[PDB]
Amino acid sequence: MALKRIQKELSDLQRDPPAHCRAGPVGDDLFHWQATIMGPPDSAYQGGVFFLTVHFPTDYPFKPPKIAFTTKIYHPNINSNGSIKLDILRSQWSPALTVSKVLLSICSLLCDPNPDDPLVPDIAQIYKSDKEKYNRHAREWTQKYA
Amino acid sequence: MALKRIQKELSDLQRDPPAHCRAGPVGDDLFHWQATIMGPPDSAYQGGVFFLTVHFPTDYPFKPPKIAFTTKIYHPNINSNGSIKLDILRSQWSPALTVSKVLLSICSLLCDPNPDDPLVPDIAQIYKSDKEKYNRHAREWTQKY
Amino acid sequence: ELCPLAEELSCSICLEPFKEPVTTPCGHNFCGSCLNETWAVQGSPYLCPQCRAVYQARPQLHKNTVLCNVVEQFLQADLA
Amino acid sequence: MAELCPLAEELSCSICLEPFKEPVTTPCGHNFCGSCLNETWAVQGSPYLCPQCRAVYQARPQLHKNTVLCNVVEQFLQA
Amino acid sequence: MQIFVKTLTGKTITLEVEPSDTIENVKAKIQDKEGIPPDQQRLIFAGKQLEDGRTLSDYNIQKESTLHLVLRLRGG
Amino acid sequence: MQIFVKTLTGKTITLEVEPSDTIENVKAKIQDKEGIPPDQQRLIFAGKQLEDGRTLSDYNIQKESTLHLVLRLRGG
Ligand SMILES: [Zn+2]
Ligand SMILES: [Zn+2]
Ligand SMILES: [Zn+2]
Ligand SMILES: [Zn+2]
Repeated sequence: MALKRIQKELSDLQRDPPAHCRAGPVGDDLFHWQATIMGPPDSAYQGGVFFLTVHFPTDYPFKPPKIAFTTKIYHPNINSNGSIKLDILRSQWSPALTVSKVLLSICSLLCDPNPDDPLVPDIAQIYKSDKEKYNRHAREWTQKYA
Repeated sequence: MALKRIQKELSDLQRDPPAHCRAGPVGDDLFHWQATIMGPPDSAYQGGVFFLTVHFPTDYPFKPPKIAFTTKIYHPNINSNGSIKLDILRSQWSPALTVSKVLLSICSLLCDPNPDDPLVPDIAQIYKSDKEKYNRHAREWTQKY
Repeated sequence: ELCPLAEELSCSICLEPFKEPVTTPCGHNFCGSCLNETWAVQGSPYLCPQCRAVYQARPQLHKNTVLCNVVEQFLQADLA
Repeated sequence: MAELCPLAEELSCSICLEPFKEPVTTPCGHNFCGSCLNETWAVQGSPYLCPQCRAVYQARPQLHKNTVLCNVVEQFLQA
Repeated sequence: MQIFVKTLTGKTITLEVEPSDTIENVKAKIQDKEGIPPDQQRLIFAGKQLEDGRTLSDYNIQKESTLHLVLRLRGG
Repeated sequence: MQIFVKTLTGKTITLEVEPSDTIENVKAKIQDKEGIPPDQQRLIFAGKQLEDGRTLSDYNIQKESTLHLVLRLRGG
């Protein structure tokens, strides 16, 4: 049953705050959370603070949670609606994964995108033909959060 | 390694004292054992004491030990040479079996023979056609040994 | 004093001590219910939750009785 | 530390009669030392049978060591 | 009613049964604890094997008795 | 020089390594303790993944550092 797993993840998350994120529910419903992750230290997302939404299904953790950015981010695998096209959030999901592990997995996605099968084609095209222009665009978007 | 497995079996067998089963090396060769099993109560073998010899192979426990009777016994699956035709002593052997379990298995075979695929055909025939005379014959050999 | 043993006997799916655990051929343990519920909501290749080992047919697994007895003895030590 | 004394018999292999050495678990749920089970099945080819329940395996099962069970045996021996 | 069963590995387990329970019912409870199917079990008491379909009372098995478990054998 | 690996289940294990050892060597030691193949391991340090072929000195990983283990992933 889903609620118990969510409760224990939250209590372990409160007992020890991981350095890479901060997560917690929005109100009374623990099936809806708000998370915030920090950008990698040596990248185009330095010092950035990115907010995300976590929505747990009723059959969690046997089905993956729906996770989407609310902060705007320049990335080939994250569209303007904040949707994240990532394998561990669909077919490659494992019930042994925790929200802390997924958020940390999303952190490593920022500096390791897949421009060959992208969610935003024009951003991936810039990444392949001019990575310097890509870095400045991502650096600029982190300063603006828009 | 076989010798450590044999020593651990004997060590547990000294705190085991299983019923109807006694075994242990008489000499200094732990690969050759002397065993005594008691005939099950309320049977043709009741009160009897049967001696057996256990010879462990070099591959023990991955190969079965060679166990044979020295006391003569009246049974369709045990011939006059003490040889025991038992499946767990051959193809149905398991490395998780110990000597205490095998001797106990042999004890339960006395009152549950297999006359249809026998080692002594004529004893099995008396068991098939006249089990009352069979029990009388087996009780006589128990007293005679 | 039984904390390293406690984490080692906790299921990676329900985050609780093992309840009738089963062991995959890849050597990973899960509650019989947790692993059954994982592979019931899907099909296709069945993947191990901890190492993603591929099983084209769903493996038929029975409960790790030794691991059951360990968890049962762990609960007694944790309660007294 | 181990507040558990009867754990010794539960952590002993049914073949070597010693604590488990890199135990593997068969699909039938029985544990053996990695070396003990491989020696059982290198000598017993053809259908491979479990030593504890005689579960039949036509093809030799590919088993990796039960890491949780290795950690329990190690914490038991270090105490 | 409490009885004891010496398992295949020499370990002793405890079962709570009744004289009405058959040998096949006992072998089912042994399967829950040890994971060996009843058709591979051979229970021994007083040097004799216990037949399936018969009850514990038929073999005069009383409280604190000790049954012994070996693997299924076949004489020849 | 000891490092720590935050395994997939949140558990922490200790590894005896050297600054010259590659990530492929580190995943081999992780495989020996957890049973997850290196191709399924994704090690994360300082928010970024650690690629095979590079050493611990290339990623500025020193004494008592903690690596984080997640499952292999790919963007889409
Ligand atoms: Zn579970
Ligand atoms: Zn696995
Ligand atoms: Zn088995
Ligand atoms: Zn062993």
